[PDB]
Amino acid sequence: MDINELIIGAQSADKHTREVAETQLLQWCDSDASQVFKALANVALQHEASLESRQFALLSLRKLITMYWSPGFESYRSTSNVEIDVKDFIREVLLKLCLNDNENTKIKNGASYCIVQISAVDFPDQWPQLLTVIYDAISHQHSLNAMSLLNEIYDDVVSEEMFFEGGIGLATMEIVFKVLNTETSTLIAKIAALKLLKACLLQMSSHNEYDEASRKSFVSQCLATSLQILGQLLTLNFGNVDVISQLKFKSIIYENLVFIKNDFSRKHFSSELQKQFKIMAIQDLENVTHINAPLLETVHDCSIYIVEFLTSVCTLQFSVEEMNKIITSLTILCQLSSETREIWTSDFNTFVSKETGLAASYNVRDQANEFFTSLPNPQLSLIFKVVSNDIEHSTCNYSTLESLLYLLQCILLNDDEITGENIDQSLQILIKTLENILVSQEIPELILARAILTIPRVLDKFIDALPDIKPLTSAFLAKSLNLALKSDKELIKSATLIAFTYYCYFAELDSVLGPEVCSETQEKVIRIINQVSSDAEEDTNGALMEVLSQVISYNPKEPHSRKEILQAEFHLVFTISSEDPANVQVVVQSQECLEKLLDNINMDNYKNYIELCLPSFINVLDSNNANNYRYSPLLSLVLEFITVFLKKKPNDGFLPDEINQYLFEPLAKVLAFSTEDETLQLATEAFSYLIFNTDTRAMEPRLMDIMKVLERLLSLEVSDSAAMNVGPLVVAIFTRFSKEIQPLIGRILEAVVVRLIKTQNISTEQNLLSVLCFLTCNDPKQTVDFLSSFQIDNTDALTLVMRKWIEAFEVIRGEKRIKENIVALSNLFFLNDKRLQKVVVNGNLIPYEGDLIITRSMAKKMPDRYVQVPLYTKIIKLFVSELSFQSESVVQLLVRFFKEVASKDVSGFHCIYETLSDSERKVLSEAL
Amino acid sequence: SRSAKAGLTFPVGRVHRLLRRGNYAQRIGSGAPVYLTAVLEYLAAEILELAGNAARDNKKTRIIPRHLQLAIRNDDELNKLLG
Amino acid sequence: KETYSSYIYKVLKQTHPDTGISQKSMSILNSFVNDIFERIATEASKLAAYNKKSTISAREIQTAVRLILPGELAKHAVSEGTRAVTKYSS
Repeated sequence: MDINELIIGAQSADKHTREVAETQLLQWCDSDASQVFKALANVALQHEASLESRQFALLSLRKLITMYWSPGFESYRSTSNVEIDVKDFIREVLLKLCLNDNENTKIKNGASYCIVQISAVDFPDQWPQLLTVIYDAISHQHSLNAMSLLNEIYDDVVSEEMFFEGGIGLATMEIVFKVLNTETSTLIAKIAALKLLKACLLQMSSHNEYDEASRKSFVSQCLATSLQILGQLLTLNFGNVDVISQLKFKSIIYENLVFIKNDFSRKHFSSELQKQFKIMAIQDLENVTHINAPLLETVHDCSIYIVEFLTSVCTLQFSVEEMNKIITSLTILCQLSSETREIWTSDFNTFVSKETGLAASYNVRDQANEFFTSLPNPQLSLIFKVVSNDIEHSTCNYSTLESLLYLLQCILLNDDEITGENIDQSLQILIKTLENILVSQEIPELILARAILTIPRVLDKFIDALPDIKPLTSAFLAKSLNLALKSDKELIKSATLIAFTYYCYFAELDSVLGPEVCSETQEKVIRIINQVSSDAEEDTNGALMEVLSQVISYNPKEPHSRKEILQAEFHLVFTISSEDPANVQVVVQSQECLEKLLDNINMDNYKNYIELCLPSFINVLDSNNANNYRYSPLLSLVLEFITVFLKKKPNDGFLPDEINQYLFEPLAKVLAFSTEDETLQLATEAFSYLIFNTDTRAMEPRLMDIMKVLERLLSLEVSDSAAMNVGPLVVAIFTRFSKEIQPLIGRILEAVVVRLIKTQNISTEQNLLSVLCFLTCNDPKQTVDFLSSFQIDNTDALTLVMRKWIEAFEVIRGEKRIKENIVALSNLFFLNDKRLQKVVVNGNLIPYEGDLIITRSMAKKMPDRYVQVPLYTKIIKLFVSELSFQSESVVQLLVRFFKEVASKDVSGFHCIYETLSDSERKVLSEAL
Repeated sequence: SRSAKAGLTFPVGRVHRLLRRGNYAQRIGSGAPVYLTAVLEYLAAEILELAGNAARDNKKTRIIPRHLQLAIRNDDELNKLLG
Repeated sequence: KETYSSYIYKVLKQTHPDTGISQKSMSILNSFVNDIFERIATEASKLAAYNKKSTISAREIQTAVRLILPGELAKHAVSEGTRAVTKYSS
């Protein structure tokens, strides 16, 4: 017999035999899958075989099932399908292995996974007896692994009809309540039942019809009995027999009590029960922390749910004695483990990611934030007094001081305002304590980082009812920045930069610190960003841009601005962004920082910045030439910076000629040769601005080079996405070269019209309409003649283009483009061309009979239909709808259009007014 | 609720409140929550239809997660939208 | 109050009267609905901050639905929305 050789060959370490056995095995399956499946199932059932072979047999069946069992698995190879006779065999073998507690855990877990796969396909059509066998094992054989298996396949197999009406729901709760009421049941047996209780509660939480009287009542007795039982379980004590098991037991009880409290009506979990379990939860916090003499992880995993319950019943009044127990217990659960202290100290980028709120980990430190952030004001005020009091007494205990400062940070993050007369006394002592921490020379690293981060919260929360707040803000901000500078810890440097962001949230440092100190803090923050930007990584570079944005926002606009700082801000925008161009958050913020560095710029100042920056840009554009301008994340970045530099033009006329001399050729080469979609989109955007904003006299010799670029973009393998910005480029060329372009307008416009008709891309048609609306404003008559004479698919372009224009009007973006198109359509309306009267465009959408949702599968027999209306009629309705949504300027424009037209009834406006809807006339009456 | 008036089975009122308390804009137009609700309802109808079709392909009368993730992957348009 | 679980059942029964949906699958679906809502909502907010306007209306949402939803979803997701805003306000 062969399967033993394959099992040994496949299980062996050497790859050569592993593939031979696997390829031989798969080849055998492709011919007699039934025989291979039968063999693997006889190798897993045989106890005489070694555990390694038995485990591997179930390990192989795990994968072979997905490939040879049913088409329901995407991995089905369709070579052969195990005969139904063989299926009934292994499906029997798997249940025997899984439901037998005497089997090894690997065999029980190995077979359990196979049943999970099979049951999701074979139940109930091909495996009717699955649940009958599982419930037989639990009820009669008292199998523990049967409850573990039943939990895994519960949601997949038991439907609402099976659960409520089918008796599976009541059958399970009887099993659950029998186990929990049996005081002699082992913890592993009670834990299994409580996990299975969570499966039932999930079924009862939501179901297809709440109003069913039989379902509504059945839920009531189940929840009422659950809370009765869960109360009994929390009263039990097992000593130190097994703390890891007891902690899991408490975890599942509180997971169930946080579900019953949150995913059910207030009726089912009353306040008197909330008070009863609130007292138990606080006492479990004391018990859980005292048990902490993988124990710690289970202590922290259990504490997440105990605190998650307290967050739910946080509205209940906490006694002063109970607040002490919560703070004392959280001070021990919210302190950083030695493992996390090492992680943060060794790599400060992990500290910044967690502090910035971007780390994926969620632990007790985050559930304590959710608890303190949820408290109401009557309790939040009293908690602060407890936390503040503990700090002034724990100031000399560095073991707990960091934890307490975090609880204080969570309290001060609450949206409610802390009030009460005594808080004035506690606050002043708290402020002095924080100052001592900063001044302390021997303070540990992470306590100092937390004190730096908590101080902004204290000032923000008590911005009012705090004398001399401004001196404190200057005193604290200066002290925290100094600590960052004279320290070799990058964690403290990044802690101060994050703290600086919090300072700017509540305080206008320009008005608080003053013109001189504000510039000094800008210098200090810029120095700190340089120090940490050297080793910044991952989410740190995103944070540094956010901080740098704040620094840039405070640079003076008044004369005698610090030119040294501005050159340092420019250097940081490129340096931080150049480090990780692919980072999206840095890319967007880098442009924002660059834009606000150029919002108001003089000629002399602008020339200096382009002189410093442009030479780097030229090299990046030229460097990518050898790569055929493929999608380099750095190449995109500079093309986005060039656009910002070119878009934010200085006052006093056009851009300096140097830009035309140096950027024109690199950009032209990018557009001529590059094939990437993103590169062409950005390059065309930058090139369009270059032509638009540069002096015509200095660009005329380059007019020929533009056309080779333009003609290469109009029609080629260049997709519609790649030629997204060709609309503005054609507008820019037409605007600055209108006299020289007169011969070439016809062939340029013809290509644009064809592109507009074919493209379904919202952004491409919006841009390509920028050419038409520009031409219509320039000469509405001429545009129609070009469209009337030109034909696509043997029909006039006018009907096709105008219909595209009308549909595109509904999704145009930007006030500039909405004003432009409103003017363009208005010019067509005033023209009253006879050819424009024969075009018919889609009006209101005719709904089909009934209320059926028309999914795309129904498009064949329920296509969208529109009432055909004359174009001029749809133009007026479109403008009316624009005024309605809005409910010199867009509204101003549409209103003057309605006034001028009404004063003369041009183009039959009187007739259109008569056929408009009554609601439209009411809106139109705002102008009339 | 306003869902019946617009012909929807999703909460028009609660989507409006979600838009307001979300601090997305200073004001929300009356036609915004009705429009966004119909879009959410349509997508839930698309996913349920394709997921349901997968269930019936296996003669199942229940949309378990396997069917749900199998439908989105096979439908490219949903695959791009929802991965 | 809202999770969309109650309404996803209602939509399912119109599309498929005899088909049920599992709790873990409905939790997955609510992730989809909520995600696409917060992706259309933020895009509509950006277009509202853009367009130099302070209001989010049908125009902003339709532009948002067309930028986000790929292909036929955008063309159909818009038909539903428009026929609803048309049945509404009438």
